[PDB]
Amino acid sequence: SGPVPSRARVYTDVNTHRPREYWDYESHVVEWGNQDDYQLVRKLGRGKYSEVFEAINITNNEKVVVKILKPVKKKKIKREIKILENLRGGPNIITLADIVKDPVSRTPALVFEHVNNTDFKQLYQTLTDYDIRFYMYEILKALDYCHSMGIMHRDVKPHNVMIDHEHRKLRLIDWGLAEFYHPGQEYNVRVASRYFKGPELLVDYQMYDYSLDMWSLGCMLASMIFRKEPFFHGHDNYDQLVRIAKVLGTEDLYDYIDKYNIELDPRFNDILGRHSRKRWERFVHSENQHLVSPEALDFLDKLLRYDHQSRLTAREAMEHPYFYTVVKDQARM
Ligand SMILES: Brc1cc2nn[nH]c2cc1Br
Repeated sequence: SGPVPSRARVYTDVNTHRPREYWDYESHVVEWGNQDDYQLVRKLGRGKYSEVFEAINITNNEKVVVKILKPVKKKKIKREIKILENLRGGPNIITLADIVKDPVSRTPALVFEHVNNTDFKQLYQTLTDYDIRFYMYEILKALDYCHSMGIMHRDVKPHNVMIDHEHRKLRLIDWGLAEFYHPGQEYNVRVASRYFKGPELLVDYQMYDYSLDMWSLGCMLASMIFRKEPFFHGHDNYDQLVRIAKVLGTEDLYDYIDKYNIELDPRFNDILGRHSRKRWERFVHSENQHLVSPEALDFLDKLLRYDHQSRLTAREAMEHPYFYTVVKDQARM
C-alpha cells in the first residue's frame, strides 16, 4: 500500500464547481501587449535571478512594476497569468495591470500596480506587538481569499509580502509558484524556500493543499515574535526537518508518518533521532518578551503542526483571540 489520500478541510471542490476555463490554464489564450508602452526606470533589488523593474506607462504617465519572465515552460507562465487574473481585486492581492512582450526579444513580462519596493523582511524584525498582529491579519485576508478561489500560493515568505508602512498597506506578491487545488491531485514538492517548506514537502507527501501556506505563515510568525531569522534554520532539505523535529518533537512526526503511510527516505533514519516537543518559553528572552504573549503562542502552536489537516485554516486563524483588538479596531476604523 502506498500513501493514504488526503483532502482539504475547506474549499475542497471549488474548482470542480467552476467552469473548466477557470482552472484549465493551459487552454487560456493570452493577448500579449507591447512592452514599448512602458519605459523601465530602474531594476528593483529582488534577488539575483530576478528581473523586476520600476517602470512608467507612457500612455498615462502612471508608475508600474514590470517583471520580465526569465525563460521557463510556457505552461508555468500561463499558470501565473491565470491565477493573477482570477484573483484580481481580492484583498491584499497584487493587481496585474497588463501582459506584454518586448517586440525585439519576444520575452514575456507581467505589468503590476505600483508598490513601494519595501518587502516585509526589511521591516518584520522591527515591528511592535500590535503591528505584527495587524500585518498577520492582512496576510490572512489574502490567503483566505486565494484559498477560497481554489488557489494555493506555495511560496509565502517575508520577501513576498510588500508593505507600505506609511499607508499600512500590504500586497502578497510573486504567484509564479501558485497552483490550483484539485482534490486528489499529487503535486510537486520542490516548491517554497527551504526555511518555509512544510513537513509534507520535506517527507515527500504529495497530496497537500492550502494548509501548506499556513505552515509558512507559522514560520514567519515564529520568526517575528521570537526575533529569530529564520526560525527553522536547516542546512539543506534533510536538515530542515531535523530543525523542525528539534522543536515540535519526533513523536508527532512519526505519528504523522504512520497516519499517512509515508515512506520516509532512508537518509532520514540516522539524522532525526529522538527529541521532546519543546515549550515555546524556550525561545523567549528579554529582547523579545514584549512581542510574545499567551495568545501569540496558542495561535502559533496551531499553525505549526506536522499533520497538515490539523493546522488552522486562514478563516479559523482570523477568528483567533490574537486578532481580537485588530478586528475591533478594523470595525470602528
Ligand atoms: Br515588486 C513585485 C515583485 C513581484 N514578483 N512577482 N510578482 C511581483 C509583483 C511585484 Br509588484
